[PDB]
Amino acid sequence: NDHINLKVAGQDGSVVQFKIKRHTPLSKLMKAYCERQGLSMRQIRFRFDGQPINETDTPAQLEMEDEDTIDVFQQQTGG
Amino acid sequence: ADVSTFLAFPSPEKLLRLGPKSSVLIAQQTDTSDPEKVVSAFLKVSSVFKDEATVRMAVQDAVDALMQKAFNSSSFNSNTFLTRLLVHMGLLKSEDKVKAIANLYGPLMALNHMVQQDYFPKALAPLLLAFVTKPNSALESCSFARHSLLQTLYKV
Amino acid sequence: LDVLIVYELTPTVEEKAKADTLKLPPTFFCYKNRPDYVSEEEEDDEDFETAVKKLNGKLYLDGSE
Amino acid sequence: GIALSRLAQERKAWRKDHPFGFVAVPTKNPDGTMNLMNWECAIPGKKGTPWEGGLFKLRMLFKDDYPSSPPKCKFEPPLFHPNVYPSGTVCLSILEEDKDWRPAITIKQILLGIQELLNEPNIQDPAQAEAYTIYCQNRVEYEKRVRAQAKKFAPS
Repeated sequence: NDHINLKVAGQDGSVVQFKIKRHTPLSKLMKAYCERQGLSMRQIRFRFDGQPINETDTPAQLEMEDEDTIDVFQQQTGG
Repeated sequence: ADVSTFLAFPSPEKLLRLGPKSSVLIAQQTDTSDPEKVVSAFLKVSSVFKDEATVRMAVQDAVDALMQKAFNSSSFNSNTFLTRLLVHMGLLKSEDKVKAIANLYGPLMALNHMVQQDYFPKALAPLLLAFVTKPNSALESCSFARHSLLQTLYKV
Repeated sequence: LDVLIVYELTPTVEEKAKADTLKLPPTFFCYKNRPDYVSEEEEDDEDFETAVKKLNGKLYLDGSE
Repeated sequence: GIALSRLAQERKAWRKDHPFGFVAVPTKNPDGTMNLMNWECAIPGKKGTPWEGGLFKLRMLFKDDYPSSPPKCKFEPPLFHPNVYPSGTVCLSILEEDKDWRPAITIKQILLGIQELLNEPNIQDPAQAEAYTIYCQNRVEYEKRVRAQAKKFAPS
């Protein structure tokens, strides 16, 4: 409820920094990241601390901090 | 020739009408150093299978003639053969586009016989086991052929 | 108020135009804005095996770099 | 009409900035110029997986339509893995123009993707029988084989 800066670092090299309230679920930031970048939330996945992030999860609940980076990954499957 | 028309357009009748020499005749007529050309022949012979005995035993004997000449050839790669077989039966994806054959009954029953044979490398068995057990529409289409072959394969 | 974008890494008009022309990500050429960047001379004579040798068998970072 | 022009920029970029442990080098044309449509590549196995320590050579082949169409990627020599064809060809959705490929996907991402694929097979659709069989039969034996292969392609 004070603010953190979270960076979202894409596989394409882009970085988008969000100011987000610590008690706000990340589903909000995920949606805004997809809207900004023009992707779909099922077409990619979000990871912090190498662990996959739920929509439900909260930065404090995930024990985040300022300048803590979230990594995005392009979905892919072998065939 | 007589064989070349039977291979080009397989029918169960044309198999008998080759005569009692048909096993050798077809085995002779094919390149047994080529896994794919062996696969093409195996399926053509397979396609005419009926469980009526004089067609059955005639397919089984052409298969045994074809495979024994193939499996004893040093220029013949057994693993490449099985791979191309699974490709042509539409159980395994390939880089090349292949003709989908609708009914797997004959090929299944043929395989069921041929797996029992002593010329058959026991090494190719669990590969087969893995792709027959694996979900497929045309394998579900003949469940009894599929099941019979599976139980033969567990015995190996 | 809920979430806000304060910062995005963004290229100049020129860099983005070059990326766009080649269908590359916008931030592709931003390596040229690194303080290390030498505006380098060199032609590429270096073959695959040399590049492999130049690794010295070390495939991962140890944090000591 | 952007293929050679883009590839040239990707090779420039790669020299300044590329993922640690990875190699991407265009081959040479007869006249000594770089052939930007044919690159020799090396992917390290992911750390903390049975792939760790291996440096796996991959050939990346482009065409005029790049980047409307992705390169074809071929492991040389072919690798034991459910999604690698016997030819060495890698089969991955982002390498498929009709599914996950986007022109904005770079050679870096392709190489990072092929890496991700190594320890995350899709076994519903194997490109090869051999590795599908072992994986599904005995998973511990599967990883044992992977560890062995990684050791064999460990550098020097």
